[PDB]
Amino acid sequence: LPVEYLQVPSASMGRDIKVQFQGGGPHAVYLLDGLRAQDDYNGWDINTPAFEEYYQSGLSVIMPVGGQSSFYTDWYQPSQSNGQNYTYKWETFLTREMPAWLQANKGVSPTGNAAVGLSMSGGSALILAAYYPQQFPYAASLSGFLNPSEGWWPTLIGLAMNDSGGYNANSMWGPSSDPAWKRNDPMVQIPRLVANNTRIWVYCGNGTNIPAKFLEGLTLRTNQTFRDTYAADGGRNGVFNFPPNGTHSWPYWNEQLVAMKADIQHVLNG
Repeated sequence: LPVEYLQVPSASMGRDIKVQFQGGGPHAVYLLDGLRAQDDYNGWDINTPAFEEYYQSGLSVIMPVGGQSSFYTDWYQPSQSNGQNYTYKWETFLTREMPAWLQANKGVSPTGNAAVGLSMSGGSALILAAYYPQQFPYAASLSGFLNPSEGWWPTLIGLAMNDSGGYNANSMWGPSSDPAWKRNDPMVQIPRLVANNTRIWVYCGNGTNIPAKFLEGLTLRTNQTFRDTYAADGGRNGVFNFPPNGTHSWPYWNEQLVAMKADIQHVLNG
């Protein structure tokens, strides 16, 4: 399997970002990592046969490495508490720096790709497509935070980020009253997804500091109001997968990635 590991400089973050890569076509599936993203390998490669599954799919596969608790967004400032000595700029990296590098050196097109995220990055994928539709006519969110700015979600996200390497949500998007929370809220940005005619794939499995069943109910509720709002707002290009058997884990996230392969091939290469 022709898998490569790349070192892609990021001017905005002042360091090189490692990227796992598999070629196979000009358009690419960007596979974004979960909350506890490591600096050696992307979770998709640690936990799943993703590369092998998309081998000879006509699609390249990109797996950026690093960015624990980053939400693949551009932060306001370095995380204040855990000694981060630079500012996260992952939206800048994914939409400008990395595509530029991959085009010049490998001929991967900066346009007409898929963004696929899970847990932390599920919402990120949708937000990337909302604001960069030419880069991402396709986005998948597998167990993502679909309404990060509302209700319990700013508190829970902040707690999760602290539990994942001590990162501070306030350094990311500000107090929950800051415009940045709504800017990066996929439900709030549904009208953009509808206007861009983004092909979206949303998965919400069963299963899983607060009782499991309270969390489930918040999650179910949020995922249904996203779904309802998408349809109400004129959305006609979504797939919504809520299987009872489905779980919030790599084996079912891989199940969804394999399930969506034909969908992506047809939208990107059809």
